[PDB]
Amino acid sequence: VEDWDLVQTLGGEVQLAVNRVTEEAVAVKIVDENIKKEICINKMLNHENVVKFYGHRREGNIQYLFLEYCSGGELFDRIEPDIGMPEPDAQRFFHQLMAGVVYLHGIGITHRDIKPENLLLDERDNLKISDFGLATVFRYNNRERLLNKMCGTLPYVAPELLKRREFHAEPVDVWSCGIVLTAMLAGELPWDQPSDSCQEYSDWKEKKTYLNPWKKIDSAPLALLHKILVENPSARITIPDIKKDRWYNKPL
Ligand SMILES: c1ccc2c(-c3cnc4cnc(-c5cn[nH]c5)cn34)c[nH]c2c1
Repeated sequence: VEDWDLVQTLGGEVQLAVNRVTEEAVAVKIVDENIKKEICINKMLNHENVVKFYGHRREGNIQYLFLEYCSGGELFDRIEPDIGMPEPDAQRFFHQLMAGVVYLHGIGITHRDIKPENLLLDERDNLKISDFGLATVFRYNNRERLLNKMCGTLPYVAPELLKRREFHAEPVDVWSCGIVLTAMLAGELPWDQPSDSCQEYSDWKEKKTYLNPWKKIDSAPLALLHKILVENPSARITIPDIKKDRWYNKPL
């Protein structure tokens, strides 16, 4: 209830804010129904690996979202093109990515748009999941509801979403996570989209892993990926299973 400076715009606009009395820094979203849902979902969320939502003020027609500030920037910038990043660094971001994702699912919320751009790093380099503008509720009162709407980024998106009227929410999220894993370890994205028309996707389906980006990826990491980027969302590895994966538990 005290003045905030509005020092700079981080990323509708997002501008970093610092308190005059305390000097605490906050990320404030400036928005000039989707907004209402975003706030509604944020109220729900409390986790170390999910961005913290402080509050909202309705001013004029402008909506204010008070969110945790990540000095780290986005994970997107920690990947060198065509190289990615050290395997130890990737595993840790992935462990954190899984933690944030697991929490949302128990909570019954799916992000629906997981990408490096949406994964933020704090001062300690800890991963945070950012932006619930596309997020939705997939479990209420212990009953699941199938999703039929299409949203996300095409490279990150699951194959089922493209070819099916209705799909499970959780499996779509795991696929996006796997793709993020691929980028961290390869520095490049496998296909423009997960389609038979796309040549790169077909090769992966054919198992031609002697080609980029698979060639860059180590065999242990790759084995996990084979399990994650499985076209049948029903046969796709689950998060509990990811934890049991050998690479996932490999000391690096
Ligand atoms: C450098 C440093 C911080 C950020 C951010 C940033 C830092 N903290 C937040 C919090 N929320 C957002 C955000 C929320 N919705 N859309 C973006 C972006 N942040 C985005 N891009 C950056 C580049």
